[PDB]
Amino acid sequence: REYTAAVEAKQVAQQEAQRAQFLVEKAKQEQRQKIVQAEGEAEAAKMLGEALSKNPGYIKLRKIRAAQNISKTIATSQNRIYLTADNLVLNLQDESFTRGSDSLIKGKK
Amino acid sequence: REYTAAVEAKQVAQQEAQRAQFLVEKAKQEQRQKIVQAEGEAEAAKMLGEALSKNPGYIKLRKIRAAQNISKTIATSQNRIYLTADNLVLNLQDESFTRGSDSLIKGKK
Amino acid sequence: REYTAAVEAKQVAQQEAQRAQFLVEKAKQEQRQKIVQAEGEAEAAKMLGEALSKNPGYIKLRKIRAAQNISKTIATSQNRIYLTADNLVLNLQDESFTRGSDSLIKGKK
Amino acid sequence: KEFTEAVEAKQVAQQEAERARFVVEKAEQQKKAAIISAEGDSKAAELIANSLATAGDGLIELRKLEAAEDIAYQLSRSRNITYLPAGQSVLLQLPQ
Amino acid sequence: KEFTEAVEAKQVAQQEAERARFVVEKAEQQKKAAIISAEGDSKAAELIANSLATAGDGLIELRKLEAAEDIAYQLSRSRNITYLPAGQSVLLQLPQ
Amino acid sequence: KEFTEAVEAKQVAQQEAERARFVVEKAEQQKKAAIISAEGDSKAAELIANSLATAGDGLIELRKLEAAEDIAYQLSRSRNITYLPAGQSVLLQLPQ
Amino acid sequence: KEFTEAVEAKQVAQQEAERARFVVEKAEQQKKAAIISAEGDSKAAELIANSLATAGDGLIELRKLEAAEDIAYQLSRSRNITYLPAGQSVLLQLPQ
Repeated sequence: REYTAAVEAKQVAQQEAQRAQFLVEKAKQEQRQKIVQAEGEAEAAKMLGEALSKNPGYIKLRKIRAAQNISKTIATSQNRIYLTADNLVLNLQDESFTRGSDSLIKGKK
Repeated sequence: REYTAAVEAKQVAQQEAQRAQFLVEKAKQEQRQKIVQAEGEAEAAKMLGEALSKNPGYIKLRKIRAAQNISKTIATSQNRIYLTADNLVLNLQDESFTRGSDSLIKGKK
Repeated sequence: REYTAAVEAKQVAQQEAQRAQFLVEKAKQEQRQKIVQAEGEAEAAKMLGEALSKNPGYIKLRKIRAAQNISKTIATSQNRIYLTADNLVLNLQDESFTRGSDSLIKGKK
Repeated sequence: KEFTEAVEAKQVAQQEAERARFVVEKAEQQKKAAIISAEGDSKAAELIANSLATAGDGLIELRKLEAAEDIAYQLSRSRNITYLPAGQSVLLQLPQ
Repeated sequence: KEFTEAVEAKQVAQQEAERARFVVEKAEQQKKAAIISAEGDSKAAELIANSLATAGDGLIELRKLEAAEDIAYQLSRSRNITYLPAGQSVLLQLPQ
Repeated sequence: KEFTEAVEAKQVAQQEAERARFVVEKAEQQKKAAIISAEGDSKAAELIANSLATAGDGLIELRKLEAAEDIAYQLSRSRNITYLPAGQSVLLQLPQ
Repeated sequence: KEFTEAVEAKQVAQQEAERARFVVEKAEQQKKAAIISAEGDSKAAELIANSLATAGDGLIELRKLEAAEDIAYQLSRSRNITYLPAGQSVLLQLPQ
């Protein structure tokens, strides 16, 4: 079973070493394609880095809008979870109520 | 199957690269459409900063009103979020009653 | 049972020990085969080490993007998990909010 | 079975390698498209960033408050969502 | 029975040994090709690493925010997953 | 048979392209009108923001009261109500 | 019963002594064979350590992470897996 199988495997492995350098080429083309897919991801990466790493203005607002896209997606989310209480600062009558978001005075944030 | 598919896909790929420049135009248009969704968001942003970076007043008041609205739709929310003891002070008799209600003092807010 | 079994074992073992030095050879070729499969892996590894060891830019973004890939997979996941909720940092009214994504300023990440 | 399959794979792979040179071209074009769409999103975002940086954190927090209504709106289409205060020593113990 | 089995194994070992020497050569070609698919991925990764090192952590955090939406999208196709604070004395429990 | 279906899908994509042309125009229009619908709701916000930056939270005190009556009737539906502490090292076990 | 069995064990144990002589002649060879298959694994590994030392933790990390796609592909056939943050007072519990 494995004797003729291995001999034919050696011959087809000559053929497939030729076709495996050919795979170098073809999967190189699919490599550029997948590079380019994850590099549209990466151009999102660049764009957002240059835009919002100097100072996260919309990365602040995207902590926000993407915690809310996460929690516009928490519908699927059976997930038990825990945010923090001083996050939603449901501390309405508190000293640290607007320690949470008088951090709007930049420096606390 | 993948041979005829590949060749037809190469010809369709030439015509679809032309249509892909057309797609670049169409996606600049979608660029504008989502630019503007979050730029109505951003009109809110630019003005809310100019009116609150002075001192977060509607942001104080909108932590309060977003806590109120968060409660308000916690009503329909099954969420086993909570609050806890002693800020909305319903230790209705307490110093903390004058440290959650007198927490409204500026400096403590 | 064990007498004839042992005698046939010894004879079959003479020819099988010839066959098993021959297995040193055979398993050596399988050795190099497994070597080169996990070397596709390994030189992907060398290349990624030049990609990332210099600076964990995509090590950071891939902690996170593998988070999201692992997550697209955690669809099937039952695995009961945690965050540190200051990881997405959904801290939707908080100072620690803009400590999570003022880590955008390189150095805290 | 691997001989004819290997020959057809080589032929299909040459067709796909030329088609994939043109698909790397298509990928540059489709990335113009995807960059510009994800940047519909993200250029809306950068103009929001400019608004919040020049004006301050106004709607940083106020879409952290308006969209914080989304928390109470949308947390418990499931049944186990909640939170836990910080600056403290919480004994976190997730529900069952 | 082990007699014929082991002799057949000897002949199979000869053919597999020569086979596998050339499988190692074909695997030099295929290691290049697999490095190349992993290059699709990993070279997207080189350009991402360069992009983020040059431009800070924008999408380090914004695939931690934008594609963190994936976390809510996916975490819960089962019913016992969660995400939960720290920076405290959190004394985690996990459920039945 | 499947060729007709594939051509139909291609035509559907082309019709989405036309719809996106008219989304171009709709995008011009809500440029104007979404910027300024913001302007409206948002200037309710401008002045409340200034009024309060000067003094502090005035209207959801009175409307903790008024919106208590009304939408905290819409909260007297909220089955589980508790009321948080803070300013101390608060530590918690919570509902399952 | 143990008289005939004892005599049989006597003779068969001497035969197994000689069979041991050549079973670990065979097992000089079989130690080598198993050594060498595990060496295929472990020399993929020697040069993997070489690749990730001459280059670094790139894919020491990313065949954690690209392979964490596999973490999630493989874990979930089970239904009680977890991963829970450090920097806390975790009293980690387990499900039922």
